Amino acid sequence: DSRYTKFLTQHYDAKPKGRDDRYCESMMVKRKLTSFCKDVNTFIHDTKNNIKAICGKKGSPYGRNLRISKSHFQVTTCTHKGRSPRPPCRYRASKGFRYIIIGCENGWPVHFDESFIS
Amino acid sequence: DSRYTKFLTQHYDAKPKGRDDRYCESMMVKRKLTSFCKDVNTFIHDTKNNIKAICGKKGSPYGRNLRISKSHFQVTTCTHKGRSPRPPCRYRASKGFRYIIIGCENGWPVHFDESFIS
Ligand SMILES: [Zn+2]
Ligand SMILES: [Zn+2]
Repeated sequence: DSRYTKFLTQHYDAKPKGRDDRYCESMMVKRKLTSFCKDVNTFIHDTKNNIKAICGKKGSPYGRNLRISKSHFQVTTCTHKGRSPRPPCRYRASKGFRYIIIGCENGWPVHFDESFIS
Repeated sequence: DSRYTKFLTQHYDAKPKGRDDRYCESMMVKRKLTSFCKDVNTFIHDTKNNIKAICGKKGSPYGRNLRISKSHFQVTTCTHKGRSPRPPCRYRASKGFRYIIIGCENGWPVHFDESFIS
């Protein structure tokens, strides 16, 4: 599954190396998100099985093509902190344990909604 | 100023047409931010003079190359709400009146920091 694999590349990191700003700066490069300095990207620290389950009965519909998780997930959200959109890109990390919203297609996670949840 | 003009294209809208989801969807296209569905982008509803002043004495240093405004600004933050990164792109709007963080170069606004402020 192409879109599922792309989602994993962008958002899945089961054993994160530190969850700090350096982690974000390294991972944004390693996962190919710095062609321009992408402003927001969240890495999820949990199993692929648990993330995928959000697209089934362990998620709730959250408007068209979105599902919100019924369970909290450990996450690290990387946000751009520089003045230039050209790499190298500087990031701040924000750790969280919260419900997450994902875009689903035919039972598979294909996107991560990066908007604010409170 | 090329980078200043780019900033204005991306972030300046003095008389916004409605500040709702449709506003976001229209403006993200009009301001050329939907080649892929950019996940977050804020439009500022104030004068160019007031925004620029953030890069001077009406801002405070907020870490390298960033300044936080001393005054609140009316803003509409557009966030992607779809499962696909390919246009057409669907958005939600979030209106705010808050301090804003911008990236400055030689006294000119050149970037908008899209991270969470509380
Ligand atoms: Zn940026
Ligand atoms: Zn998106």
